[PDB]
Amino acid sequence: HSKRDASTPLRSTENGIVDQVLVTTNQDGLKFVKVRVRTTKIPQIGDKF
Amino acid sequence: MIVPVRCFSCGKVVGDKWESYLNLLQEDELDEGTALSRLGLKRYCCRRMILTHVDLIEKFLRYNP
Amino acid sequence: MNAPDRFELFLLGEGESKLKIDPDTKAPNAVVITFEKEDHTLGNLIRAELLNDRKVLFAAYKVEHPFFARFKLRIQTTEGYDPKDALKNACNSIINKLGALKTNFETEWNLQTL
Amino acid sequence: LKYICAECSSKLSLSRTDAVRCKDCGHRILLKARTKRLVQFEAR
Amino acid sequence: EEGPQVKIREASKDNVDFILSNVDLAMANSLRRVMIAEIPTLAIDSVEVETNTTVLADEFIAHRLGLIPLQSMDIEQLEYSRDCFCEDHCDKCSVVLTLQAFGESESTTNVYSKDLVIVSNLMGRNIGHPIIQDKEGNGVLICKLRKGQELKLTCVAKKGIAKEHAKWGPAAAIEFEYDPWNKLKHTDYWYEQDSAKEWPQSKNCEYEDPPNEGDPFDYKAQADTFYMNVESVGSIPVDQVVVRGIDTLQKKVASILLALTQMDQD
Ligand SMILES: [Zn+2]
Ligand SMILES: [Zn+2]
Ligand SMILES: [Zn+2]
Repeated sequence: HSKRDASTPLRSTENGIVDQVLVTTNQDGLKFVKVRVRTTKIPQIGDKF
Repeated sequence: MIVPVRCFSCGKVVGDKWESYLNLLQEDELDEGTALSRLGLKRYCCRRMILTHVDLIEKFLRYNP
Repeated sequence: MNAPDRFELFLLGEGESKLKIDPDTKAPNAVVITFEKEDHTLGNLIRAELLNDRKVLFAAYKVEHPFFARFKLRIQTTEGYDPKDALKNACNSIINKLGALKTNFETEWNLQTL
Repeated sequence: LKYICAECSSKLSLSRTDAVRCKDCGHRILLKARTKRLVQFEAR
Repeated sequence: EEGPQVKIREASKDNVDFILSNVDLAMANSLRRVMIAEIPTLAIDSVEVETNTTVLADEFIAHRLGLIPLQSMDIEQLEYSRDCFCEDHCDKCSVVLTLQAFGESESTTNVYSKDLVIVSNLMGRNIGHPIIQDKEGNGVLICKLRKGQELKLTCVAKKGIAKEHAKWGPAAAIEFEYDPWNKLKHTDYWYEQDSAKEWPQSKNCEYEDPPNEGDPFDYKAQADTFYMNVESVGSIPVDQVVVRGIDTLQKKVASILLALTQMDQD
């Protein structure tokens, strides 16, 4: 066990489909990632209008 | 986005009438009322469905990705 | 999220029977029948057809909650007249009327153009 | 695995220990390619 | 015949304007309800997307495909996937049709419903074919591709009821009106001055006799004459819409009758 976990979990209450994944270095030369997840929401009982 | 396939209220197909509608506005030079009337959209819910719609996909296609 | 399946409106669940006939304790010679996976479409018609039977004292349907596709139908007939027979007569009458209506529409349709 | 650049129609296959940038471009904005395992959609 | 009567005032491929005579209100209403929802129809239920580089989202396009009117003529000799003894789906329950579109010209490449190609074996059944009431013969405008955009997917269409989803709706709007002169007085008209002048007169008024002021209110009269106009979408012809409506109502009544027949078991 030479590694600590630092994984990012999906929102506990939410769900959907991985829309797009972006991998890019930073200004200081740091490999960082932005993952956009898509979820289609349909008007349900209780939705505010 | 793009023209809705069918009317929300009743359920009449309207997606096949979009381009035609546009033609009726630019080719025959008609007003929106007569153009909507000629397409067989008598009920004002479908009439709304086409008249009220904004074709945003034409602006979406402007990007290269 | 917590929304029920759509087919639960017409597909019978596990163990759920179509009709649940129960002896009414209120008035004598009465009955309450639970119709599952059916709505006003059937209830209103059956109830309205039960009122045509002049040997039926009472007939009324109701949907206790719009969430669940089901309705209760209370029937009360005269003595010497089982309510199930009233229901059956009503149903058969409905079927006959619908058959005649279908036939008439079919004959009227063949006489049309465009 | 493989990736695809943002502002050009390329198809990089550079795995780890590579990343940025892009082949014949210059920009560092790299996107990930769509999965091969298909997903079904209940058309409703 | 002997029971209820029909009088087709107008008839077309899309609409049928008729009059129901000698019928109870509940039967007309129930027929309307059945025609609206409870009628079997074929529509896209499953969508498998391979490549989708278009603007529109996956489930967006999928939802658009779900609403596409497909041929449901011989739908009665098709089967529900829930009833078929196969795995997932087969040729006895579902109709599979593919869709392959790609941006070719510099101009916008339109993707219509005509681009859908039937893949599964129809084995002699008139089914699955997307209805095209379009004048140019294109059909429903599904999507729009740019220059290098590609849309590749497959559609598994299954038999379904409009009660489960409105995409399986065989009819659009059903016109319904009884007693145009309010002789039954089921409606207390709202007004500011004159009740008759403010409220527009119905067309169906031309098919009934106006009330006489010298005559009192007819309290023993019910509703016999009903003016209806059924409009189909294309999946099923109008005449067959109302006919299969009647047949469906009758059938689901017969199911209750059968249930009563079965409850006699010890
Ligand atoms: Zn409408
Ligand atoms: Zn590049
Ligand atoms: Zn099958």
